Amino acid sequence: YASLTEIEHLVQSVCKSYRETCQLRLEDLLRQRSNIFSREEVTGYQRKSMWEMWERCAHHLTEAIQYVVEFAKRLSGFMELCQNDQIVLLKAGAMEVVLVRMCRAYNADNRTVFFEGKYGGMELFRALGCSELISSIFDFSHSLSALHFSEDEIALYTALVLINAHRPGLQEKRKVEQLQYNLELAFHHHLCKTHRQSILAKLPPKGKLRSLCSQHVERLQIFQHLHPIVVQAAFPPLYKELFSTE
Amino acid sequence: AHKILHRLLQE
Ligand SMILES: CC(=O)N1CCN(c2ccc(CN(C3CCC3)S(=O)(=O)c3ccccc3)c(F)c2)CC1
Repeated sequence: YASLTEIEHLVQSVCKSYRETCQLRLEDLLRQRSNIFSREEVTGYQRKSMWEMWERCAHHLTEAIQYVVEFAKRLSGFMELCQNDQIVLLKAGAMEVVLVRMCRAYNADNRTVFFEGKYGGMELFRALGCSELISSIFDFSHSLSALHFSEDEIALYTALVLINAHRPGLQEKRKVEQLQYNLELAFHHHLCKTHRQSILAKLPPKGKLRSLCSQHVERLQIFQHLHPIVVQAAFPPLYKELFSTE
Repeated sequence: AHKILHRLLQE
């Protein structure tokens, strides 16, 4: 990339790729904000078994990750990488992208996330028995909410979360470094043109997302230990490939 | 199960 035309082509290519893989449209998510779980329904979610509640969440996460894989597949430059590196990037990146994607389905005014056709708070997930993980994610979404991301910005930031050259296990580090740079050039160019460079200093560190993914795996290992048959029998294969690591 | 990614990518 040695011209503004090219970089702006990358910006639009990446935005278009996000649009075609966003899973849930921004309009749809906003149009459902007044559709909030009643207290009878919340109490019902809390009275669900730990293992079923873990199972439902694992199913929805896995469903979300499939769209991140497709985003990655349609991402400019990704399919030209060797698959070893495609898998290294997606193993380490998928969950992270989903965590960033989740702020679109988060309402800062009441602190609720869209879950199974309605919005609900942190207390909706109390059956899981992982209060810290939940609080952390809700806070993570709350702080991304404060940046008022556009769809374009979401797309470029998530592309950069996925195309990280510092993941251990990359056989073609230099190639991934080059892609990252171009996506970074695109992201920063978009932010410059749109007078939004101020958010740069407000993006959370790489360590924050990693801390959230680390926590997710910790809590799974604790649940895995309590209900090993449910994980084998009732959890999605892709979830276990990415997180269970047996 | 496992090795789902490979299948998803090749498709
Ligand atoms: C693209 C988009 O907008 N959406 C809406 C939100 N959707 C979602 C995903 C996972 C969980 C569950 N998880 C979080 C949400 C707070 C708990 S999780 O996958 O991180 C998780 C799974 C298992 C245990 C603990 C957390 C959830 F509730 C919703 C993903 C798709």
